[PDB]
Amino acid sequence: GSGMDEIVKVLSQHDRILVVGHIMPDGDCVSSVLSLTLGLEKLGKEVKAAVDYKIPYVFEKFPYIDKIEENPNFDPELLVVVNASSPDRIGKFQDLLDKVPSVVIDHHSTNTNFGNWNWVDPSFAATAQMIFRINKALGVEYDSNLATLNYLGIATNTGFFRHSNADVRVFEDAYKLVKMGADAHFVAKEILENKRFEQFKLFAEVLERLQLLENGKIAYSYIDYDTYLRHNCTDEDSAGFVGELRSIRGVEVAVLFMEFPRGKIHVSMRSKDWFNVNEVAFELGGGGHPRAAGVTFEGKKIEEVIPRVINHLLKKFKEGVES
Ligand SMILES: [Cl-]
Ligand SMILES: [Cl-]
Repeated sequence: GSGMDEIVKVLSQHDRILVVGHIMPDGDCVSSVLSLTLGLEKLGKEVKAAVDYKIPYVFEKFPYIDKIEENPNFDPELLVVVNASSPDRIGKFQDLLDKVPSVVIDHHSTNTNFGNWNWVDPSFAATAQMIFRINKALGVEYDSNLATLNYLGIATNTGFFRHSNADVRVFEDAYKLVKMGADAHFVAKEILENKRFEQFKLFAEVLERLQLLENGKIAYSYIDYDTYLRHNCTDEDSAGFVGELRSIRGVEVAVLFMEFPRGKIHVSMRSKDWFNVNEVAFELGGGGHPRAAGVTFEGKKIEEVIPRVINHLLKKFKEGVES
């Protein structure tokens, strides 16, 4: 599809821009939305930012977080959708795709290329890294606030420099941003040192349901909808739980099944050394990365999804072991 140079040209040609992120926004969504919005505003453009979803509490102290609106009153010339793989992921703003020329910028290999112009590069760990390069190509100069906001998505999507994607390019980008004043400690404190007591109790439920398979190489658990309700939690509160299960010594693949809301089952998969969970996810209707992937089902009992997913995982695991 289009490369960065074409996207930079299109952005340079329009001065009234609506930047839209996806529902259930994460660090890379917030980082990409705000870094692009503020970068474009430094070029003098009139820019609003929007997400059709509540912003998670861990973002509440971030500079300019209030710039992300739920109901922008705005007549944009250009819609720029960041970090969203498909039109359904941007909620009510998908209606604008029929009316406003659109740019898509994303790192997800599952992106449906739904914009008029699309720059999709799955070699980046974070869409925020693509925004960083676009801002530089446009001539934007960062201050510490913009550096912090752009650092956020690189940090969150690499697990704060822990996952397999924490490579030279990630460390180069992070060093550049920290040199420009990015507050790495602030970002870690707000994202990671903000636990609710209810989250400890919710993870205790996960451990109570934990099952090991294949001589300890596979671990899985689940959170049904009533269990979220019992602890005054949503699927916001189980973020990172599946990584805790992968962190068990000897576990190669961890899987967590999450029902929220009723009958919506999200399956999060993580692997350690060799098992390609993106292949298992894709075969089930989802996708992702070799070490972290997922799939989402609508209209199914958690009791039906769990054994079907575990069955396919076990068959793929046995096939993988046989060299
Ligand atoms: Cl990775
Ligand atoms: Cl995780």
